[PDB]
Amino acid sequence: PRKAGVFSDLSNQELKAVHSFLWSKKELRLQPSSTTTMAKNTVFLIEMLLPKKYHVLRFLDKGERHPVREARAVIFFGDQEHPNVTEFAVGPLPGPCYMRALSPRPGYQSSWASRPISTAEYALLYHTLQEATKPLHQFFLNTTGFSFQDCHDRCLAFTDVAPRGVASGQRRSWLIIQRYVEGYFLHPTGLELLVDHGSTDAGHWAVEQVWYNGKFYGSPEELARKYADGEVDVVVLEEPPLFSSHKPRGDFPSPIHVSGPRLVQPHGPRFRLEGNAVLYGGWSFAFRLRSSSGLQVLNVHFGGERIAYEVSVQEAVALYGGHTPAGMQTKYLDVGWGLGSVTHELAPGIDCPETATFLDTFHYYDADDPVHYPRALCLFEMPTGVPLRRHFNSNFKGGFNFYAGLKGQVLVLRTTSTVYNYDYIWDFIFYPNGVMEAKMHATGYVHATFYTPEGLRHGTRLHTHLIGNIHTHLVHYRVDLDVAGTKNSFQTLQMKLENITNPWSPRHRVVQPTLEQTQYSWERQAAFRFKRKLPKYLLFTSPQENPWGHKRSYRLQIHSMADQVLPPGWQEEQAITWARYPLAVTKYRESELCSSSIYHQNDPWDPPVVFEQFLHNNENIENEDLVAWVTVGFLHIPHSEDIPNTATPGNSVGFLLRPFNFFPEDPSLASRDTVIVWPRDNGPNYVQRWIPEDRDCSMPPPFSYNGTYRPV
Amino acid sequence: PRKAGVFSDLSNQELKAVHSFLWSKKELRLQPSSTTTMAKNTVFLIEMLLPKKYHVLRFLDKGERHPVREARAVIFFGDQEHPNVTEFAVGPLPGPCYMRALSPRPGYQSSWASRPISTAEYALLYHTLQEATKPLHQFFLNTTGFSFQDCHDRCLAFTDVAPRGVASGQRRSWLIIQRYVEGYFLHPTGLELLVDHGSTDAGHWAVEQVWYNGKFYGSPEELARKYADGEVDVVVLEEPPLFSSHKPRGDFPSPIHVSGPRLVQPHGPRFRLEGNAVLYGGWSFAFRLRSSSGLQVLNVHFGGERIAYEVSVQEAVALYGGHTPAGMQTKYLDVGWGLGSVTHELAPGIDCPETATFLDTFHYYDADDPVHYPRALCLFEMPTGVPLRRHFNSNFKGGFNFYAGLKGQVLVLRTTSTVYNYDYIWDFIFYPNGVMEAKMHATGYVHATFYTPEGLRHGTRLHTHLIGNIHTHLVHYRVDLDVAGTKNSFQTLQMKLENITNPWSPRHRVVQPTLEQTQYSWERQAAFRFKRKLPKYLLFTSPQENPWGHKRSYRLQIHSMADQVLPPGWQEEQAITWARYPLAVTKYRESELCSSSIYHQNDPWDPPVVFEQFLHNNENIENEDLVAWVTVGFLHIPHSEDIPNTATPGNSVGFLLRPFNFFPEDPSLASRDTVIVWPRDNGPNYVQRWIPEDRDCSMPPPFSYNGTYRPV
Ligand SMILES: *[C@@H]1O[C@H](CO)[C@@H](O[C@@H]2O[C@H](CO)[C@@H](O)[C@H](O)[C@H]2NC(C)=O)[C@H](O)[C@H]1NC(C)=O
Ligand SMILES: *[C@@H]1O[C@H](CO)[C@@H](O[C@@H]2O[C@H](CO)[C@@H](O)[C@H](O)[C@H]2NC(C)=O)[C@H](O)[C@H]1NC(C)=O
Ligand SMILES: *[C@@H]1O[C@H](CO)[C@@H](O[C@@H]2O[C@H](CO)[C@@H](O)[C@H](O)[C@H]2NC(C)=O)[C@H](O)[C@H]1NC(C)=O
Ligand SMILES: *[C@@H]1O[C@H](CO)[C@@H](O[C@@H]2O[C@H](CO)[C@@H](O)[C@H](O)[C@H]2NC(C)=O)[C@H](O)[C@H]1NC(C)=O
Ligand SMILES: *[C@@H]1O[C@H](CO)[C@@H](O)[C@H](O)[C@H]1NC(C)=O
Ligand SMILES: *[C@@H]1O[C@H](CO)[C@@H](O)[C@H](O)[C@H]1NC(C)=O
Ligand SMILES: [Ca+2]
Ligand SMILES: [Ca+2]
Ligand SMILES: [Ca+2]
Ligand SMILES: [Ca+2]
Ligand SMILES: [Cu+2]
Ligand SMILES: [Cu+2]
Repeated sequence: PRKAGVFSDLSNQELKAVHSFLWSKKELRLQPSSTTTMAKNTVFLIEMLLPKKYHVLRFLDKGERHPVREARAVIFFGDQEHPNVTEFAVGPLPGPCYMRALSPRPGYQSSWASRPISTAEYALLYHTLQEATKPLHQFFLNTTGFSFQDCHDRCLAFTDVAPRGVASGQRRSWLIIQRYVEGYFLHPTGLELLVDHGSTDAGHWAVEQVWYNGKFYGSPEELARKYADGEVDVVVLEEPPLFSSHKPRGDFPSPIHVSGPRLVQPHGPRFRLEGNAVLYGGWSFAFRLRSSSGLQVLNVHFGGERIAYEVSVQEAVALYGGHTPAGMQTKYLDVGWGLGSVTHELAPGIDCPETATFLDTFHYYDADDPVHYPRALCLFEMPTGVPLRRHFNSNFKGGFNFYAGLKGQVLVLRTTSTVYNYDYIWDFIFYPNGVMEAKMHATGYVHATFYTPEGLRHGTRLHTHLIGNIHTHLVHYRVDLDVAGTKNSFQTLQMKLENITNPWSPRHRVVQPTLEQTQYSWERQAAFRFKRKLPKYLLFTSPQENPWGHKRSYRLQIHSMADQVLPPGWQEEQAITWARYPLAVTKYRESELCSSSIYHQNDPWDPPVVFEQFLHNNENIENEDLVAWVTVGFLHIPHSEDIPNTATPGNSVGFLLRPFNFFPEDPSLASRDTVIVWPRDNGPNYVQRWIPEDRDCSMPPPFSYNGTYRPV
Repeated sequence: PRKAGVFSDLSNQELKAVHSFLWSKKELRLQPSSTTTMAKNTVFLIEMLLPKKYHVLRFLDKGERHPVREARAVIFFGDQEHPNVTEFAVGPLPGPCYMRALSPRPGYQSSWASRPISTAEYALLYHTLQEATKPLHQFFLNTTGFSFQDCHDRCLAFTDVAPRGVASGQRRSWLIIQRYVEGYFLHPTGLELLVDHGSTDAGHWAVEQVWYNGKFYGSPEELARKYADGEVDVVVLEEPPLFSSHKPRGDFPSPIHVSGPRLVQPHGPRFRLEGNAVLYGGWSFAFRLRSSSGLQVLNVHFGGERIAYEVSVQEAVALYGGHTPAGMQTKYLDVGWGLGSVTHELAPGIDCPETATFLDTFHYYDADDPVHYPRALCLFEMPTGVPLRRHFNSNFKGGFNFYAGLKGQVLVLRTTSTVYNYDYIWDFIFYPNGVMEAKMHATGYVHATFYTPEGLRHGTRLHTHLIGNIHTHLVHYRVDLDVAGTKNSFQTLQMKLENITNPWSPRHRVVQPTLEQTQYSWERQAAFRFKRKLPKYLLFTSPQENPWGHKRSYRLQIHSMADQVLPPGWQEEQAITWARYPLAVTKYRESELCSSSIYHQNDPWDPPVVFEQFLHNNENIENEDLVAWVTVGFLHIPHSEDIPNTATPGNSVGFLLRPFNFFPEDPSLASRDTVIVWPRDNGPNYVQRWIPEDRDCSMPPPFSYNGTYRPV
């Protein structure tokens, strides 16, 4: 509440303040993001710029002054001879006085082409594509029944892929032309266009290449002449619902006419929410939605003792192959698209339980004013349907000495990212026994292309005209564990057999397990590449010992199917060198807070952060502020079941943090939810309890869904 | 209901019938299992002996005669010159006429020593240990305050480990001496005794070796003389609750005085249960608790079409190291202990939801009569707290074209096994979109030994006098997939990069994913050892194609941390050669229905099934009845949090079966649970539905727990 305020995202008022401040500086010549020109200076992003960890810890632990509060302000400088992007620490909040230019990068010339694509830019792009396809109007109507001009009922739409070209400083986008219908992602026409939209005058932008149904055509006029002259082999496209729709069809042979079970919370939340500060049994932690990178949890304690200064989403990637130029061009990095800013409204009873506590926020990303995002996050406790622990202590003669068990519950902090086609559900999950989990579930629409037969060596035919392209999902977390404090060491444990004389039968031998430990002293020792077999136990230790002599530690357990995807060193792989390492441990530093950025998507050849560089000074990691970095992911080969959407079952990855000799015993023993039943020969067994059995009823508030996200 | 009866376990009546039948054969000279002698012929196990798959399929698919119903009857022949164990197909049911001797094994002499340990045998063992420790009475009272004689308030108890000796035909058990208190598993005295209980006359059994607090003593009298003469360095042992108890202690700094959310099912079960036959949306399947091996599902269909003839638990293993003779002796294989027969009563609201449908059964395992097991299984639908699918189709200008989502639900078929210290929760889980999952969660008490400092190279100090021994949990499943029918092939898919000229920029290159496939023609090709990297996509295919040209298939996705544990070929590893293979594919055969047995625990050197042998004829697996075999597991290094119990969070393994081009589109589209919200400028959005929004209340039946398991 009062403490966690340091970790809190910017209020509507705070965002408006920083905006007025920057607008008051007339020399910036700022214009709203909506202006219909690239030739413009604009404030593209504003978010809370976290203070130094040193000062934050002195405020939290040493009772010191509250650290100064600061905005990050990403300004696009389109309106000048040499356009660029610059970032700025605007502070203090409240009462802004300065804007301090952030992280200079000498040598680099391509900041302008590395920019994310804005709303305005898309608008202008829609203008280009309308002009340049003028010659193909007839072609469109004959092949698709749709068009870019007038169009009314049947409009052709497009999906830009990224990155945009073949080298740094390029902004040449492959656009996949589709029919704008329900779930338009699944309706490619077969046309693809390369548009150079590099210039700040949209008048110089041009369609530099055409691809149709397996063939390149140079220009639209050329495809038009060649079609008109019978030289283009074309494909003419087509109650019941669209295959691309979520509307039901088919019948289960055992049909279902009622709602399934739901959660009731008659006694209210058992966690205490206050601002961005949560308490839940042993747990205490803060959170934030960083507009740029996504969801975080900060200052995580269990039982008064710190475990993690920060756990946060760093980058989310989708790397594709293809038969078509667009399909082979696609390496999507979502932080270039505002992964934290596409946190669209959760639907009660669907996305989160009806009983969940829904939380709003504001994002200033490619916006004229701060934008209200309703139910951007939810927080809720749910039954797991599996008991946290249980034991049937039998007496092996017909009866029992006792049954004990603690019904399973968990607190879930959830948000989403829906950039375009895909919907990622982000989870941070807190068990009563000190285990924390991180999960990502993928759902929504797959990224897909027009079917030709050559495209089956890069994916799967999902429908008559639809190829689901092969791709890898990879996600990077930053896991700043501060186990029982700032200073830690990292160690790993393996089982190693020993071959020894049988001590009670000297003729024979005993080959058996033995607990082997490995210390790690330098960063590079703890950079585990995908070929390097990952040790079964990954422990981040405190020097303090538990009551039984063992180092107090937290274990990191990764759930993933990731492998190496791009060849190390090759081109666009420079943007995702974190993807070489399922685990990497660095020594903490203010210069290495993020493994990605908003610029990586459009200049992955020469990005402003290469995670590999973090390891270059190969620093000593004995008793230092350590940071774990985790890559989780999976190879997604589309299948017919992904139509209309990828389903979440089994489509999740993440990791667990588990206490390991951190607590003297099971820290969930504090829970009064436990139930022990004791045997009696005569009458009812003694159902021993510490909370009364409850069977109360309550009723959730009625369903509602706004679906809009505007300023306030 | 009428069909699934072929897969159904034996009724109380059926078990009684087979028993009377075998009792009527006077030449067997049978005695009840309770008789206080090993020198006895007894019926140790009776269970339903599944008919041949050929006949079962002709009954299910070809509309043929119902296959004859048969009991398996494991008889111990203790009362003869050469004791042995023999098994028998007793049938037909109803109206038994014969008992046909099962699976002869020429050459083998050690069937008697391979027997599971019975109640009676434990009784006799308690007699031996009381006699033989007579000299140590004083020692016990001085060190432990407890004893084996009179004892009343303070009785010493024991925990036998397995296997029992150093070669086949031995029955020499290391016993860990403990104080019989609440959670006695965690109270080792420091004494260990090797008892040869090989003879059928308990009068010949003898304590052949003693181990105390780091030293072997030959005999009890010798430890007694040496203690009495000041030569034995000993350790004297010790409101608040026992550390080994489930009773709460400690306080959360944010305390919790109310129950957390619970499931209500006001509209009843949405699945139809009839006998051992279940329907749930697309799903149809049967089940059984095989007393010997555990839970199975049989005849699994989705949408009328078969996917799996059988999915079943085959074996569950716990392989330990130790400082002490017992700790280094312990390789527990639970099927030797009646893994399916220790299915003790589920506690409503704890083990399964209050809203679950609880099912009883009967087991005849080491019993004088069939024994009623209340709530041995449960079946229930629960919300996952994650939507099966969802999408926010934005219009990227402040609003939305629609939100769609299907709230997440799942059907869980659950049982447990609690052999002794450990409690395994077995799950079979059915999602509405055709995904099925198999899960095992471990909880209950760890297997532990007396603390000496040498024991820290085989585990962890959990308490003053308690070492939690290092071990590996490994589980074997039999996964008889019959994907769209009996005949299948197995293939795997990988991503393989290609390096090609950039087709739209010939100066540059494109290094990108490409979908590679691998066919498998022989068994040995599909035996993946732990060093052999497992392909990301493991597909069992039908020849039939979907509407888009792709082979209809089900994908197997393993969730595990298993590695090779014992060296292939070395001794007791002969019992667990399935543990070499995270996946193995065999061609179906009536001689290879199980990868383990009830004999493996006590003769793992020369067991009656070696899974490796299944692969020896290396048969062709192109379009044949294939059987998948899966090993899942994890290295368990005990930690202080495992006290008093191992907690289930993150302590689970298993696998998913997912449709892969099996269905023309998402098979969950049949579900009327889906909700689509449509945008409107004026008033409320159109919340489009196919089941009415529901907010009904109901109340679960009040908590109860019997805790006994007797005949009826
Ligand atoms: C990025 O563009 C900004 C805006 O023009 C440049 O910053 C200005 O630089 C000139 C010096 O040539 C100063 O007179 C202004 O005071 C600066 N203003 C601000 C707000 O920064 C900046 O130099 C450009 N970056 C690069 C690398 O050239
Ligand atoms: C464990 O160690 C022993 C001793 O090195 C090995 O036993 C020897 O094995 C060879 C055959 O490989 C025999 O010729 C020797 O006679 C054996 N000696 C003894 C004393 O047993 C054994 O192979 C090793 N086992 C493992 C799994 O490493
Ligand atoms: C296991 O013990 C059984 C019981 O004695 C043996 O089965 C009997 O064998 C004799 C032949 O020596 C027959 O006369 C009996 O009719 C058999 N009875 C039954 C019920 O099987 C069996 O031979 C023993 N197994 C082995 C391998 O020796
Ligand atoms: C992809 O293939 C090309 C051609 O084999 C490789 O490019 C050559 O790389 C070497 C250096 O390793 C240069 O000397 C040649 O001039 C390059 N030729 C061309 C046409 O580019 C490239 O290294 C390969 N990349 C990968 C990741 O395998
Ligand atoms: C959504 O919220 C906006 C902003 O408060 C409000 O004006 C509008 O009426 C709401 N729309 C719906 C459909 O509830
Ligand atoms: C448990 O069930 C048995 C068998 O029906 C019954 O006799 C007994 O009264 C029940 N015990 C309890 C405590 O409910
Ligand atoms: Ca740290
Ligand atoms: Ca470094
Ligand atoms: Ca099969
Ligand atoms: Ca074979
Ligand atoms: Cu995907
Ligand atoms: Cu374990």
